[PDB]
Amino acid sequence: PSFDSFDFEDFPAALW
Amino acid sequence: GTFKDYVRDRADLNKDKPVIPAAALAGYTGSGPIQLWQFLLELLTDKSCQSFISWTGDGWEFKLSDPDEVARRWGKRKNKPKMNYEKLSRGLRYYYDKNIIHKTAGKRYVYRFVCDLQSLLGYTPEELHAMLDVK
Amino acid sequence: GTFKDYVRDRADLNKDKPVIPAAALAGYTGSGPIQLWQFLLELLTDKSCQSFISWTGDGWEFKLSDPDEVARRWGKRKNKPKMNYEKLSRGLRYYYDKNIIHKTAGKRYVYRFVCDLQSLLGYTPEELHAMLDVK
Repeated sequence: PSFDSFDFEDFPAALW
Repeated sequence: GTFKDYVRDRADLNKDKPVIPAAALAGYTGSGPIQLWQFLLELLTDKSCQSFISWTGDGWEFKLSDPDEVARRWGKRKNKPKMNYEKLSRGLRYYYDKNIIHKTAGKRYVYRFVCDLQSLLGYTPEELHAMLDVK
Repeated sequence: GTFKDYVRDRADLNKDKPVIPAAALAGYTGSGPIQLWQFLLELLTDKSCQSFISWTGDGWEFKLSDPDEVARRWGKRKNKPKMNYEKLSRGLRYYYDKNIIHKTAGKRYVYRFVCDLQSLLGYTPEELHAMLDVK
């Protein structure tokens, strides 16, 4: 199965 | 104290020895930063975390005995000091829509991985259960 | 074509004239990037969007005639080409949790701002409706 990004206004993904 | 001690002190407490490290799994899947579902698998396979999160014994099903502590560690790991269980739950809702994790209706704080983690991880749930001494 | 054409063509279609541009509203509230609730107030006050989203006539209540188109533009505005109504619907749930937008009972794709938009915007619902020729 695939795992697309989980990034949203009400749940923002972190990066740095 | 120093980082050398931080590692040594935590190694004495049997920390930092999960079967499925979130960072390693991210390199396997190529996601770069670790994602929430990988973070959960790390705790679920880290004996030093069985007090607040653990497998139930039924396949890929698990429960958050201390939901706040899981949100606290997730915040520590992603540099989100304002992380709480409300926001973490909000995120799990997106995992529902994607059929990655499902809520076990009838229990509180109990979920299940419904994606084919066996074909992905190469482990069966029972295998990890024995490695972790699940009751 | 060029940018001067892209702006002229859209002008001939009576686009780019929303009473409440999300960007202007964001600067007014100091939120930086536009938020979903601001993006919706832009479509709801843009006559060129009344085909897929519009007011119903009962205060701050509105309906999404084409829920897919609304999720498509929100995708283009945040560079999320995989945006769909299911993800957008979770977004609106956040505003429900925060008592900013509620769902109309027994009706699909019908919501209402339950915050005090009149004190924030300086507009009444009826005032906007008249400006937008709402039926």
